[PDB]
Amino acid sequence: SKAELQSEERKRIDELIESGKEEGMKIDLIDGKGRGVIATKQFSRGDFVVEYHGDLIEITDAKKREALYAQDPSTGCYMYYFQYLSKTYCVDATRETNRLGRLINHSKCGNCQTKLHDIDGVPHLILIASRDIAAGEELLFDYGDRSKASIEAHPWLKH
Amino acid sequence: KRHRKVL
Ligand SMILES: Nc1ncnc2c1ncn2[C@@H]1O[C@H](CSCC[C@H](N)C(=O)O)[C@@H](O)[C@H]1O
Repeated sequence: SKAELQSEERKRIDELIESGKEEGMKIDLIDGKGRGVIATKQFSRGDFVVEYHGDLIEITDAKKREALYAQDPSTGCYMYYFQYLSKTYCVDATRETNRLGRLINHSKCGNCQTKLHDIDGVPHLILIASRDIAAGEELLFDYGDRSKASIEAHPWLKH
Repeated sequence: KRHRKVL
């Protein structure tokens, strides 16, 4: 039944969010990208891959932080914006951690899709396999920034 | 010049 399956699916995902378990992945160096994350096991279409884990903040704090980050070229670009219940939030993963979602590179034709996953009105950004993923693949998803200012500075956004 | 990520 759609009901029992929706329940089972929620329990798998929530279990994984909470454990912060990030099995099946490793960091590699990728020519022209810096670090990236390689799958070490197969993932099936629809599987939880990893959370995009960082600091969950609202719009005012996000703006404050960007202004600060821009004053430093070495910072890098780890803020992930979304809409939730008519408000803008951001998962800011700028701080170096051992979490892997923040190291995944961009492709418009990647193998992960980001989903908003509500746990009791607290939003989480999760990456789900958009297709079966072979061990050895680079994990990739669409960063989603299509703006002229960004694609000019960072031309790999076009691909 | 920075880029972002957007859902
Ligand atoms: N397709 C792509 N081509 C080139 N650089 C990419 C890329 N996707 C992501 N990047 C790089 O990764 C940055 C986002 S953070 C992702 C992890 C980063 N590669 C690191 O080593 O820390 C981008 O600003 C860009 O520098």
